[PDB]
Amino acid sequence: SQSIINVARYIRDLLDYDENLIQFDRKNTQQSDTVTGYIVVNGSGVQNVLSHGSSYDGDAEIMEYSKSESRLITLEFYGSDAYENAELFSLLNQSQKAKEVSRGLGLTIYNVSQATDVKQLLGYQYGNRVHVDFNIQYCPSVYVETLRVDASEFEILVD
Amino acid sequence: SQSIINVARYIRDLLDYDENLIQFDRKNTQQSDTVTGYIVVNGSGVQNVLSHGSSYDGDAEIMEYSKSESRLITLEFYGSDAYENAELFSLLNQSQKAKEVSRGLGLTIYNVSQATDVKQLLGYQYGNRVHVDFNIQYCPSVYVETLRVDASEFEILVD
Amino acid sequence: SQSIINVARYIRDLLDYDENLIQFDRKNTQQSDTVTGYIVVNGSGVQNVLSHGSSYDGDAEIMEYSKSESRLITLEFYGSDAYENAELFSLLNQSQKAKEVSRGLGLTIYNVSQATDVKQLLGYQYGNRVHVDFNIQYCPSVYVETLRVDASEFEILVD
Amino acid sequence: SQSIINVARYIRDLLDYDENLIQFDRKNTQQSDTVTGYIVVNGSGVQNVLSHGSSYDGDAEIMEYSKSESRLITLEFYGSDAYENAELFSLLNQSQKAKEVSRGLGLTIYNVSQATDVKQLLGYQYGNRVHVDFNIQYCPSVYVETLRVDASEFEILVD
Amino acid sequence: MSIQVTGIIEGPLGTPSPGITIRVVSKISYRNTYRLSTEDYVTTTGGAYDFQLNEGFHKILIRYRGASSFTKLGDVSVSDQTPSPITLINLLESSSPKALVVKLQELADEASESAQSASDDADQVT
Amino acid sequence: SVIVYRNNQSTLTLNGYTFQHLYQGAALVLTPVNAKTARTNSINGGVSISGRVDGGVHTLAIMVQKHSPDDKFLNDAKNSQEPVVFDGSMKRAYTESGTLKKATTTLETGSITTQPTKTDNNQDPDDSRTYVIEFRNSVETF
Amino acid sequence: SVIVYRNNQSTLTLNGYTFQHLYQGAALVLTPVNAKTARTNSINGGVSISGRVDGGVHTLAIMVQKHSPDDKFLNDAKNSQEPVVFDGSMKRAYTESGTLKKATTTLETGSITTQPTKTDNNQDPDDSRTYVIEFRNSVETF
Amino acid sequence: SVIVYRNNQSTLTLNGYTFQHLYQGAALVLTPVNAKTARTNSINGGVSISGRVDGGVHTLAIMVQKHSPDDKFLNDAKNSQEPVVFDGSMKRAYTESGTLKKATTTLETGSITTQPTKTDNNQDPDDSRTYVIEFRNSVETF
Repeated sequence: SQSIINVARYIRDLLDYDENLIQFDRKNTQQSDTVTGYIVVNGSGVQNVLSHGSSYDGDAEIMEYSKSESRLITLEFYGSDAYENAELFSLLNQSQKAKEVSRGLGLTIYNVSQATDVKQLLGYQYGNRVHVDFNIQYCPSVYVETLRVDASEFEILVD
Repeated sequence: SQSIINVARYIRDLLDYDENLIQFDRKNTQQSDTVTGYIVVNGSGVQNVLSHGSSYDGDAEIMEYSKSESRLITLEFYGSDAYENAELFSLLNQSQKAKEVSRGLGLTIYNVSQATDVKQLLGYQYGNRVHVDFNIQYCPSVYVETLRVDASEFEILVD
Repeated sequence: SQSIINVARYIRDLLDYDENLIQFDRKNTQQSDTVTGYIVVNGSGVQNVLSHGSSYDGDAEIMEYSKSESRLITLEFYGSDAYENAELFSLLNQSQKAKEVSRGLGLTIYNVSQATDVKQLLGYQYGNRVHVDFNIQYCPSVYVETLRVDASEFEILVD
Repeated sequence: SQSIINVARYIRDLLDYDENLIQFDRKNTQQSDTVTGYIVVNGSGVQNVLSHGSSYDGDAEIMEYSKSESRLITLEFYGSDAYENAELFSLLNQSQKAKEVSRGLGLTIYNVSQATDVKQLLGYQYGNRVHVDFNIQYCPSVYVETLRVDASEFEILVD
Repeated sequence: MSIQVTGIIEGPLGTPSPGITIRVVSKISYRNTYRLSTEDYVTTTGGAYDFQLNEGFHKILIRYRGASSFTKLGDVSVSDQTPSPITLINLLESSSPKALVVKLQELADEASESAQSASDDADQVT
Repeated sequence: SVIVYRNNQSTLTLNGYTFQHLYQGAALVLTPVNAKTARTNSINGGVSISGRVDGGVHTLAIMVQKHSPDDKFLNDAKNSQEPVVFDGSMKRAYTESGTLKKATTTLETGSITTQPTKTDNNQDPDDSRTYVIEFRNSVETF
Repeated sequence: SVIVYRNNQSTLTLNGYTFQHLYQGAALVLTPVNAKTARTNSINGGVSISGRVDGGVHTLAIMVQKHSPDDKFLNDAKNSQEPVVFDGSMKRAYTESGTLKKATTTLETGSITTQPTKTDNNQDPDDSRTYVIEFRNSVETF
Repeated sequence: SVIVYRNNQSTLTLNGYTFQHLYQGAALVLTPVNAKTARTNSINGGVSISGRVDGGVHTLAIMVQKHSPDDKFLNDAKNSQEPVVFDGSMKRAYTESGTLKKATTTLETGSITTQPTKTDNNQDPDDSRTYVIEFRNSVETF
């Protein structure tokens, strides 16, 4: 839903990096000018749930179905400055700047797990491409207008 | 038999979603107009049995062969609004609405286990496609006209 | 970033071996004249992190985000003298010369783990090619201009 | 380096077998006249190290970097008499003749581990080909002219 | 002001059945993401619908009483600029785009009215 | 026999408070700590049947979200000055063939007996607070 | 319920010194060594609830870089003439729904109880110094 | 923090003799046999901290080549008429950021405590003589 876009936001203004140069994932988008170092938030990793909360509110009476989950979103950096935008990210991920800018992004951020300089077969040529891994954990939610119970009439019986 | 159609029913009127837009599975059905977000109840997962009950009735005398089993039925959402119809399902699955509408569908409903945004190679283009997993457990039954025993004559012998 | 180039440096002046004859890895570079024994620092192995330090400096006040990690970089020797440049490396790796020349290369150097004479299918011919394995461990770093706290005003309250 | 050639020597004059009929391995060499039973010392198996010694000599002062290791070198016998040259080897490997002729071949010799009559697809025909396995263990070495320490001047201090 | 959509159910919406029912689920961004509020409306004879509608993101569904499920009429974003006396088939054509983020920048007008309130509150002290 | 449940997991409530943030993946589990009856067995077809006093003593392992209303309730229970008794029920709804039955299991006076092993990772997310409330009587009825 | 954390790992500090070189991959872990209350259970619906004196006794396993400021602090603690008491806190920041809450766990008087098993390899890099500071009171609050 | 070592393995020397044939693959390992301080813990926020007398007692497992100068030294130690005390040091060189530090660990009076399990194979080569010299004081400093 919004999680991948959120982590894209976080990487947008942790690296102080451009809008148009962060594309999402295995969507359709042309990577022209290989040296223009792109970053893509690959979300192809299976997101697995952890719990299904259910809270209820009394006065402004509605309730709240939540679902905590996590996904191994990878980051692929491209371009001549792929390596740097890998390392400089893979290392600022756990600074002030990151941990201070991911304020409202309803999305935890775990440590970078591993890296790889797996390039891409660009047709008789090799374009710089680096993957970095980190589990991301978030929790989508929805709100539903149910209604409470004010009393309960009932009857008993005995032998 | 009826189980997959039943879970199709449950997803039909949990999402308040259309007839003609829920197709079953790896049948033959054309997915025209990619944006028309479809939902398909993939039943290709192996259904494995758990037990084979056998009950017997006395007055309206017939008996009852049952077979409890479960299958990892997956749900594939398509269309531009695949993500939403994934999440909004993956989260209403355990609400009032679901747990209240699956009244007579002789079919339990377990929590959504995992999700994936594995798209489909639509020929030089990527169409939105998301899988969500959840084990489903049900129990088909059949009734057979056997007949009871009213008495038992017999003889004994001794040295 | 610099790690692979550093291990290339270390192998450059442990074997007293040429610039132009050490190429890096799965980049684009032609291997002309098979007998010209090349050496390539294959870094395709996944580098996995170990820890994410965070130090802070007081007077020249900035701080220091570090990330220790390791990668199974392999070495592929080519050329008619591949075997020798394998063994003679696989054995000088733990001498004076190596352990004395890797002074400032911010990069530990572990023992050679295993070797292989896996050649390459050079099109109806076999060119000498030997891999030697050794985990390499290093730690990239970055420095950030944060700022310290000189005091802390505050207020208390009691029942 | 020399290890494979050494085991080739050992098999050369354990079977009292010909020079020109022992070719090494996955090199380039034509196997003409299938019945001419060849033997090849396949060294494609990964050789893995075990230890990295380091000894030092005093008077004729140099030192000695060693590296013990082992490799699962296989032997492929060809030719109409493949079977015999398999078995007759697979059984003389642990006799007087072998254990007496491998005097200076700086190379231990372990028992034959397993055999196989995996033939080769010679293009609509099957040529006799048998593999026999045995781990071989050896230790390459190099000598380096370092220099000793004759004394050590130094100073102490105390509060 | 809040709009009032009305007309006669015709064309792709279906035959003017005198019992057809519609359902609007509004996505009111409540605290963290949003809250969905449902409301079902029925129709008078001749297949006639007439009902007011609040502003915001509304998903409209259609179905007939005694039918097996709804039909996705679709999303819509009623803003402060859509016409008031409009038919439903017409409004369904003005579906919600992703201009909402640019719309968020209508807070400039709110900022200005706050500035004018601050000014015409401050000045009277004299 | 033919059987289908509403209520995916056994809906559970202790002290009139219902658990609603259950860690997915087999959160609740009831374990009988002891037997139901020990016996001494003598010669030539003779035994003695004695139901122990520890009959229903069941440990209930609960898995809850790392910081949830459910974990808040359980934690505030754990940190009380006086250990708080737990009374309540675990039950499921289920329709046998067409008839709707309810399978309930009471849980008498119980208490914390193993704190969660509080683990926090960086590699991988872990929000797994496992409490174990072990009661004395756990009678299932249906 | 809906929940998201700042502060990837539970930021931790003992003796006013904060741990900042944490071995990635589940460095910190809190384990309750004992129960929270033992009970004796007699006949016919009767039990006795007694919270033990070992209630909060929690072991904290810390994994730190082989030679780090954090390992320097822990080591200098380990080699002191007099074993150094450890007081401090493990805590996380986290926003419940929109509200920002802080989940803190105090750690009272504690000490070294298992030295790291100092392992050095050649095959593979290993910088894994695991200390275990086991305190007596570890009260989580939120 | 940022850190890099010279000296692949912790260079080691007992009795002024340096180990130079170390079986590759984690030959040396130091294990603390005991705690650093046992405690008794009484009611209402009270504990007692006592550093044991077995504080530094560390076992050092060494893996050496089946018949090597290092194994020759260790074996001649093992077969002595009077068990030979072992004193020496395990240490590494390492540059913290730019500064070059040395991390040393003394090893006081120690001795053989588990002979190598002498195994000889034919399938597979095995030259793995593992001694265990367990000392009493093993103080790391840096």
